[PDB]
Amino acid sequence: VLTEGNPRWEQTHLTYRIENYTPDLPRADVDHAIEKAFQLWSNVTPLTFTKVSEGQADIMISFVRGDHRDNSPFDGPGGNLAHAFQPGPGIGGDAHFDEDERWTNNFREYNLHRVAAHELGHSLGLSHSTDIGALMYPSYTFSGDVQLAQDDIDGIQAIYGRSQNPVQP
Ligand SMILES: [Ca+2]
Ligand SMILES: [Zn+2]
Ligand SMILES: [Zn+2]
Repeated sequence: VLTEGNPRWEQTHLTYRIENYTPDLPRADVDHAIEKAFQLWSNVTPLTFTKVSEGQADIMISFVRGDHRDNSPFDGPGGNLAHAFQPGPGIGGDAHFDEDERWTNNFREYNLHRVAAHELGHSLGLSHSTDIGALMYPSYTFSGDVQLAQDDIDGIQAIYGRSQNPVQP
């Protein structure tokens, strides 16, 4: 047990990179969905996320289909719609999205941002909850706009703290 409890990120700032954009949606709209999710978490936490166009990033995001050299192949549109590894070296922190399902940004079948935000919850060590107003709810539900819940804000803030930032005149 090198780290006490679950391995938490020692740095207060993290970086991320998109390995590739699926032809499911234009990259311009995918960056907005992913960029908006990180901003929401950083908005209520002193944590910061910066996109990198080169070099290895703390969080790697990519899209894969069927079996992709992993011990958890997707079983058709059934099973989980995506998954991620625990925050750690090697494949740890990586997050894959099932490109077999059709991703959308409206009342369609599913919202890509809702699933992306859920993956971040697991990456930050956040667990599911019985609060229907929480995005990490086990059952998928259309809530329209995606916003964090007080239960989730207090949870991530308790681990790190409040986003205090005394600005000078
Ligand atoms: Ca699936
Ligand atoms: Zn995968
Ligand atoms: Zn989950």
